[PDB]
Amino acid sequence: ALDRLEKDLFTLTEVEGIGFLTADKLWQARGGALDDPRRLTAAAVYALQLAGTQAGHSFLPRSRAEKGVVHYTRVTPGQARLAVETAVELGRLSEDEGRIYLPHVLRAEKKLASLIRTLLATPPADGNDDWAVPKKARKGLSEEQASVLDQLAGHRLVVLTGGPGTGKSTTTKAVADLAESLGLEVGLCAPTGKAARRLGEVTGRTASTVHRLLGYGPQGFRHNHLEPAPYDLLIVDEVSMMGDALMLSLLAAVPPGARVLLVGDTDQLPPVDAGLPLLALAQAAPTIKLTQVYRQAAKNPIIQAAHGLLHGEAPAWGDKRLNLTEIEPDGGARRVALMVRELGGPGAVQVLTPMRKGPLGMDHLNYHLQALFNPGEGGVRIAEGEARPGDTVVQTKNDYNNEIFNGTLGMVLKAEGARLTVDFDGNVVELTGAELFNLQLGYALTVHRAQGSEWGTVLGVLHEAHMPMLSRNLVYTALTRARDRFFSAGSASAWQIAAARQREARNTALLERIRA
DNA sequence: TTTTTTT
Ligand SMILES: Nc1ncnc2c1ncn2[C@@H]1O[C@H](COP(=O)(O)OP(=O)(O)NP(=O)(O)O)[C@@H](O)[C@H]1O
Ligand SMILES: [Mg+2]
Repeated sequence: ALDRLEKDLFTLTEVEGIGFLTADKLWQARGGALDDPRRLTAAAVYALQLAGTQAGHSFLPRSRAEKGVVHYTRVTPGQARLAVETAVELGRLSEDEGRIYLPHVLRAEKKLASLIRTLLATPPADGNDDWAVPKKARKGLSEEQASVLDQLAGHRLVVLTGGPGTGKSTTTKAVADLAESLGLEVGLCAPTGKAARRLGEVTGRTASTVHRLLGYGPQGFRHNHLEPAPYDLLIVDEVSMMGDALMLSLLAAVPPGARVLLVGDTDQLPPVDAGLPLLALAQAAPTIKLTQVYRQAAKNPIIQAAHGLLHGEAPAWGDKRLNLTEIEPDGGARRVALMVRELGGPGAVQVLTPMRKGPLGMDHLNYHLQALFNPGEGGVRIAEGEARPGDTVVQTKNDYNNEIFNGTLGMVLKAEGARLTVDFDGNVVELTGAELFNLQLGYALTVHRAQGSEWGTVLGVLHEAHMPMLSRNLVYTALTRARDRFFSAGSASAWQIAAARQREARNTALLERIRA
């Protein structure tokens, strides 16, 4: 092994665990020439990895890559070309101002388009297909919503989009009911734990994260082409939070002839990983677009403000249903908590924040919310802070023993010593030790895990202290979680900033590959 | 600099 490492130390730049950054300091602290070609070629790989990590790009034009090397390194804009070029021919980077990718990402994008291709050209079957829509099946649905039921007939891949609150996820209960009546096995999942949880609620069925559906293991996902996921119909919600990699993994596990229904809105939150497949799919596959808003009552300021965010314009606060109260990070959380009390308490208003840490982060908001509505008796320590009877808790990690999965809300029944017994939707259970780090207080929530949920009145904390997270989709997503009233706490300028900042488009050739 | 998933 280290024969490889003595020849080139920057062999870890793309190795498990450690990355370029670490191997770089371990290279400078032990001699190492910042201009050394072995460091440059590695620096180029790091540039692309970072391109996907920070901006979600699947590739970078040769130029932007050389430029990215200069910013994440520091050599001469001429040496960079040699860095990229060396990495290219060394096979550390692939090309196709060619488009350069991390080798596996090009393969990934090519196999993904391929999978989508066959999904779009093959008929659903087991040549076995009795999909038929009984009238009772479109009961309660709108014309547009019902059309999805018809579309799944004769098509293996169907996309269901529409802005927030148009009843996409709701349409899903009907689709699943139909499927079951036809004797088909239905699998339900979403990218985040809480979203999967809500998909389950509105569907009346068991749903999980895309990771648990595929059976995540040490060797990777259990389900794939050799052992497809056991479902005839696959329903995936909140698909805009799915990156290329996960999408590839899910599609590759779809039983041949089986159906896949993707539902989501690209105007909401983009994936944390690279890519944004839903954008391509919503244009290549048969899609039905819902347009009637049901979440908020017709002509509620919220709806108009949401339309404003899509055009870089902040909300016109003032209304009893759309207001903002200025606050600073200093003594901010305390204020937010008092605003909550003034609104009926934690149970009458959901608090949302863009980040977990910081004076206005989820962790500190929780503390003040806990201190204000459930003051007292030093209970059992958990993820952050402690839990005391009466506290609302959120499962954040999967617990197979008791079968409490990421995204489940619970109520602390009692905290005795180091034994925290909680009630997770009827499933009363006792937690001790390690399993205590599987949950956090649930008074405050991040916007990312809020996607897919709705509440009557929402209180979103948005302020300059959230700078890195001030994007248009983020606030559009936060604002639209509200059914009746949306109050904001922070600064009006934060919203102006957020509305004007649309994260840059993600370099992707998925659509091109599907069509070409 | 930050968001998620993870037997
Ligand atoms: N056809 C309908 N008629 C009346 N109410 C409906 C209808 N469809 C959905 N709703 C209600 O609208 C709200 C649900 O919207 P939902 O199905 O979550 O839309 P969505 O597009 O999934 N929103 P989102 O996930 O944020 O993009 C609930 O009050 C549903 O009961
Ligand atoms: Mg939904």
